[PDB]
Amino acid sequence: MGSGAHTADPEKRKLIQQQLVLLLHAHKCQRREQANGEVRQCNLPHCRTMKNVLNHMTHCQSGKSCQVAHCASSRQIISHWKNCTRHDCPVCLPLKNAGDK
Amino acid sequence: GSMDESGLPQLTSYDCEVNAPIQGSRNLLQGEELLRALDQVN
Ligand SMILES: [Zn+2]
Ligand SMILES: [Zn+2]
Ligand SMILES: [Zn+2]
Repeated sequence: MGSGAHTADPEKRKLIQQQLVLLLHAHKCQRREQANGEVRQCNLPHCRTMKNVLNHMTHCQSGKSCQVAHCASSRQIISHWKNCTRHDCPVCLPLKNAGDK
Repeated sequence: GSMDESGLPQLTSYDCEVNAPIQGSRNLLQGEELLRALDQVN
């Protein structure tokens, strides 16, 4: 077992959203160039970086025990999102408040 | 010592699980499935 303190800081939830948004971005960002043919590298260090981290994960069958932080970490981010169903998603809520129609 | 460098604010497997866990049992999307899955808006 870890420390056994059960930490939890909401102030970070903001950083989790950006990473979820940039990943969401980078996801479509790479699909936006294909529509406009050969396009330049959009001015966004986040996207470009994710595009790089994304290429990694695609070959990071290890996950969690890999050699990249943004790899394993990013794997849990997107993983949670989709796998998230019937819960109190604190990240998916603010990003896409959808549950109580 | 493994002192990997990185500029992009990285997070620990815990910082993610705590803020947003998968609820046990690894998720379906990982590598190529992540792109095929991530593209499942609604
Ligand atoms: Zn971009
Ligand atoms: Zn990796
Ligand atoms: Zn969620």
